[PDB]
Amino acid sequence: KPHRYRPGTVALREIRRYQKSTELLIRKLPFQRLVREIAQDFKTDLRFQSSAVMALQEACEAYLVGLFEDTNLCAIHAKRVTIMPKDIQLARRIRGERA
Amino acid sequence: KPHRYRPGTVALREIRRYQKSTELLIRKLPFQRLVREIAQDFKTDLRFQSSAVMALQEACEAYLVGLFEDTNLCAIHAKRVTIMPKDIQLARRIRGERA
Amino acid sequence: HRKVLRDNIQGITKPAIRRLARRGGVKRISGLIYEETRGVLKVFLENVIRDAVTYTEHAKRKTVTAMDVVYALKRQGRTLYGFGG
Amino acid sequence: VLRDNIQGITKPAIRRLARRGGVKRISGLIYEETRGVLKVFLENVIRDAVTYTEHAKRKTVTAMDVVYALKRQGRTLYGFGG
Amino acid sequence: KAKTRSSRAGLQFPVGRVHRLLRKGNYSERVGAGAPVYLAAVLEYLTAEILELAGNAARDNKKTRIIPRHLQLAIRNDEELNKLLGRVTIAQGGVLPNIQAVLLPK
Amino acid sequence: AKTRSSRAGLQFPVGRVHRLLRKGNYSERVGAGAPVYLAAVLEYLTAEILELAGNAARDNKKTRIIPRHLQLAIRNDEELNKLLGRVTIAQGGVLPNIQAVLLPK
Amino acid sequence: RKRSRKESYSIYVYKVLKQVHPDTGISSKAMGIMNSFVNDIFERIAGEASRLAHYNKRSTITSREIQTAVRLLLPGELAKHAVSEGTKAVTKYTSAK
Amino acid sequence: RSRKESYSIYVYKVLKQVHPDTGISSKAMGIMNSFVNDIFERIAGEASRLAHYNKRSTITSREIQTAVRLLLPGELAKHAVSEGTKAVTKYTSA
DNA sequence: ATCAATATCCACGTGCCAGTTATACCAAAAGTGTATTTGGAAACTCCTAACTGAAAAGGCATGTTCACGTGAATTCACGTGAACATGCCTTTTCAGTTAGGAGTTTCCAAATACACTTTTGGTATAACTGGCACGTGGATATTGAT
DNA sequence: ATCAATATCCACGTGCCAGTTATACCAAAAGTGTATTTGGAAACTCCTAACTGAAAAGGCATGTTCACGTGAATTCACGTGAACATGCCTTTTCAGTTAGGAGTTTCCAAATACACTTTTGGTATAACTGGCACGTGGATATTGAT
Ligand SMILES: [Mn+2]
Ligand SMILES: [Mn+2]
Ligand SMILES: [Mn+2]
Ligand SMILES: [Mn+2]
Repeated sequence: KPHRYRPGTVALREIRRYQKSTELLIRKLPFQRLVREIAQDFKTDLRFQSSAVMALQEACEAYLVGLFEDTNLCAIHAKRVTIMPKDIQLARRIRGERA
Repeated sequence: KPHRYRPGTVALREIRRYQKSTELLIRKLPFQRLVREIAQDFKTDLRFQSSAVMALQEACEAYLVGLFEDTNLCAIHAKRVTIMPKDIQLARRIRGERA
Repeated sequence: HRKVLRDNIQGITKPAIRRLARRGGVKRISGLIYEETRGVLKVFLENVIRDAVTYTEHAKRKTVTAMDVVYALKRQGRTLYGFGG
Repeated sequence: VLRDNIQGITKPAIRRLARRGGVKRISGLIYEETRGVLKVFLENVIRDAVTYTEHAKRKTVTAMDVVYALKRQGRTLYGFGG
Repeated sequence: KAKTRSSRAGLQFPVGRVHRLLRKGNYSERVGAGAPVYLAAVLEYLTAEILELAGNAARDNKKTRIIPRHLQLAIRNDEELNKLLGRVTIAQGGVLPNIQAVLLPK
Repeated sequence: AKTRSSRAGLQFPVGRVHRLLRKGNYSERVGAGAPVYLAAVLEYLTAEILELAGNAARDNKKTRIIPRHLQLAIRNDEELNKLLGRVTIAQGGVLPNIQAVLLPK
Repeated sequence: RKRSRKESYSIYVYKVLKQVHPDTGISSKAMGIMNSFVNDIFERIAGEASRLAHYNKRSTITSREIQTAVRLLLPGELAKHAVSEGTKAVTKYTSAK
Repeated sequence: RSRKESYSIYVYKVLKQVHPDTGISSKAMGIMNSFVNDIFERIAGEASRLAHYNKRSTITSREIQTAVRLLLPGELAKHAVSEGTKAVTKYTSA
């Protein structure tokens, strides 16, 4: 009796939903802590303009969404639909980041 | 009577032979004529230093060799050993040259 | 006077990583992906922040400014619009 | 015998490039794909080098023109002056 | 009567300001009068080309005001503007809707 | 009467590096500490490459450094390879690398 | 004390917008993007012009240098129209003096 | 009536300082000539932008140092800053 | 496993050219010494915005259950690159004639450089409103069970 | 095909803040006009090195045989998606504290600017030689068929 969408239907629903929007997908407060932690353990007693954290979060999510696109291509190239860590490693190798 | 190496051994022999050496692999004159044809379609009656043609041969061979390295990785990523046109097209799309 | 900071890469939760992959057009995600994603995000964040702070030190400042972040990203080849020139 | 200049890049030459790249097996359709890529690369570089040549009011493309052109594409090259 | 150099060259961008930043930026020791005019005309044209394609995207979304999403749709859908800004990221831009065909059902 | 290069303990020409800073439009003024500092960094980096390249020349039982030796010195040192990852060495060649899955047996 | 004047291209982006879309406004975020675009394109062109005059041992950046920089930096059709708009503004500037 | 500058003299001197029994071919010498010019350009350029970002009119040894940190990876940065500061102190006292 | 065909180092000797060496000018820098100008380090104070906190709410994160469809494993047939021998034509290696690179020099249109006047752009406060976010129910499209 | 269950598209109605407008202040640029400096277009002439031509060498094209890697097909275990119950941690809005960014002023150590002196780096002709390309025989390694 209970209604269950088949595995993949809600995935494709979300892909359309999240590709239509522009708001940030990572949480604000967890991200700011992560930035302050990394900045602390490089130089102590630093303050951040609120915009500076937003700029980092903008570039970070933009970087990962692009890396996921090239990751998605690598999995599809290997006759899959599931992305795996060796896809990401291949994407970063050809890019020149991992070399 | 005739001795034949099995398919793949002569190739691995060529790989060790051509990775050990450094010389240019494209013949000079076919390449130099290819340059002048391409240069004519931009600006007529052009003369080239001998060094300028050599700099283009070093630059293009280095580009194609590094592209076959990234192409080979895509083929190995697809559980293959043969490079295919879709491998090169994936490597060029992830580098960012195409699409 | 502030609480110590540690293991904040775990704030980047599994649902948040899934959303970024959905916007990237990914349908199915292996279980091992989420740790690999955190590893990549951390290396990126370190490299841009290391350069950002370096600009802040050279200016004899204690406040990382959005321009320092923009310069940082620009010299990484990740030019960003919308936070100053 | 008549044939294009892009065919001067012979199949054994492309094969030699793949061997330096560590390739073991080469499909047949690669050879045309490689020639197309090689042309696109040469077109982009020479167009930039020629643009430098015209601005110098010269008629001889120099090694520095090509070096500056490769430098503009992100394909820096050491060993030809500058 | 004084007339600005920008009206003298029939431009909406500031030619005098573009000249100052060319000297102030240490790009060369001397700057002719043609370079600030020429460059100011190019920046104004490219600005117009992007605002044309952006406003169309804003109009297709039933909106009377351009937002960064419309600029992202404008740049990423025009091949030549997309090539000029390949290594660039638009704040609050988003991505183009694109689902790889092999992921679709049936 | 002493050149600034010997006054700084370097083999590279400090006076020339000072001239190229002025004539290169980098900024309107150049302090004298800048060309000395920059000339020191260029000499140090040059030495680091010549060292590793010389060892590569001896390991191939040669006495003269050819481009091939410089390529082997750079592509095998991690940090030099990062500094010049987007640089092509003329007459350099590639590092011998066969993917394991291509090998027989 | 009065805070310094923070220059931007907001006015001129807004003018060019009213010419092209007379009934469309722009948000401050999008205007911020446009400001980053003008300054970015400025530094690419001006920098490429600086290297151009330096490769030829010239000490002046003329409109001829800006143009060759535009040919090198802009893609095909966008470069064609840009060179056109630039030359017109230059000749018109010359004849009006 | 012509003169082409290069860095071949000093590259050869440094070569003799580290490997007194080793020569260098002309092609390898042209490669070293390109490497010195490229690394100069990157450092001088990054230093120039640093002076501009902070509204400064002078490229000082402090700028060249900050540029070295941004351009050179880890260990290469540490030893390069050291050798740079060493030569500047020696130049000032002498 | 024993072999035979093939490729692959290795030690030695050979001429040859490019590398090393040295010498002589010498203009071009580089250094010196002077007078001159100025950026920016230092004081100080102003004031923006970053940090801190409290407290309430609900938007998501967490973790479990469960089923299904994907990835990996395995088989198998056939067709396409690899290997190899052969036949030969294009590439490679050398000569002597001028296009054009590159140097020198003059000098004019064009640039900087000052002082002075003029007004355009930016900040600001007050003012304003309609574009857009949000909330709602309702009609329609899609999906999965049947 | 029929069906309900679920999500979605879309128009309507709502307050609120961001965006548009208008006023004035005004110092900060920008334009104007004079005298001043100088780069680089233009002649001209010199001279590298790029083109043309003809003759010799080994790499390219073709065709044949077959081994094996590729794609297609089939199975099955389990890991990943989907749903929900649970509740915590982020979001939201307000307030006040002060660190430190940013403005202004003063003033000196360090820069530029000339003329002048000193020598170092580059070129060139002539010279020099030993390091490396290349050839060889002969010993070992590898590869594949039996
Ligand atoms: Mn820590
Ligand atoms: Mn399957
Ligand atoms: Mn005004
Ligand atoms: Mn304080």
